[PDB]
Amino acid sequence: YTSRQKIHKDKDAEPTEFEESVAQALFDMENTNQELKSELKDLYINSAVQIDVSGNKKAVVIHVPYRLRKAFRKIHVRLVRELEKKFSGKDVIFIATRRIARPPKRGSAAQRPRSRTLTSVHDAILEDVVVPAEIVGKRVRYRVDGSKIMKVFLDPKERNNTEYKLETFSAVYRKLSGKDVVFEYPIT
RNA sequence: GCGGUAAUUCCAGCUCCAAUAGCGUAAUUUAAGUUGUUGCAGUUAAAAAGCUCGUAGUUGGACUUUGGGAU
Ligand SMILES: [K+]
Ligand SMILES: [K+]
Ligand SMILES: [K+]
Ligand SMILES: [Mg+2]
Ligand SMILES: [Mg+2]
Ligand SMILES: [Mg+2]
Ligand SMILES: [Mg+2]
Ligand SMILES: [Mg+2]
Ligand SMILES: [Mg+2]
Ligand SMILES: [Mg+2]
Repeated sequence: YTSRQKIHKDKDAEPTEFEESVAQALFDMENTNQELKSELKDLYINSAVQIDVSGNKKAVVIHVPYRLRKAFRKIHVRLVRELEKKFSGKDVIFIATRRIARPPKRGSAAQRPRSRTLTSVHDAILEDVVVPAEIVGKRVRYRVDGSKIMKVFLDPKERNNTEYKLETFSAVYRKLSGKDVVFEYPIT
């Protein structure tokens, strides 16, 4: 089969050139690499986007089906390290696709699951962005000027894997939810 | 509170004071945060049932869409 099977855009939309490039990269990863050949046969991405994080640096965010989030997680590290070498120093982020439902209008009898609330989806996205790190604390500081800055504490165990991705995580989260977040490692 | 033999307080004279064609005397408001919703009290001044349960009544933790771009 072709690489088009690795990309499934919503409503069968036509992907851009970056989606095609990422799908091709995944296809060659499945084919050439034997260790990941078994895992990647039934894995496809919903969409792929590019976000700039700093001068002369950029990051690529890949959205994957919700039902395959566990499968992607169990192979996250190898896949990210293999894909990074192909984009010339661009970090790769996997975020499961989720739907946000607006609150029911006042007086309506419609009920919305709490998982579909904006806050729950934002928390899930924040949990997914720092993979493989695990969040161990959260602080929100309300500045005098009226701005909010959130501090997220990550487990030091994944320091070697996450330390260099902090700025990319901040930029990606800001783009995805418009929230200012900083990452720090507890001292101990 | 005055008056019991030196009475600014009674009975009078004089003088003086308040209001003034008005003034005195015999339900109700304010003052009253002395009925307190605003806004009172309950150790010793009046005051929390000997103790617990308990239906009416009153009261009841947190959580679900924020932000920027612009205009
Ligand atoms: K006498
Ligand atoms: K006398
Ligand atoms: K008198
Ligand atoms: Mg006399
Ligand atoms: Mg006289
Ligand atoms: Mg009293
Ligand atoms: Mg007594
Ligand atoms: Mg008493
Ligand atoms: Mg008693
Ligand atoms: Mg009784």
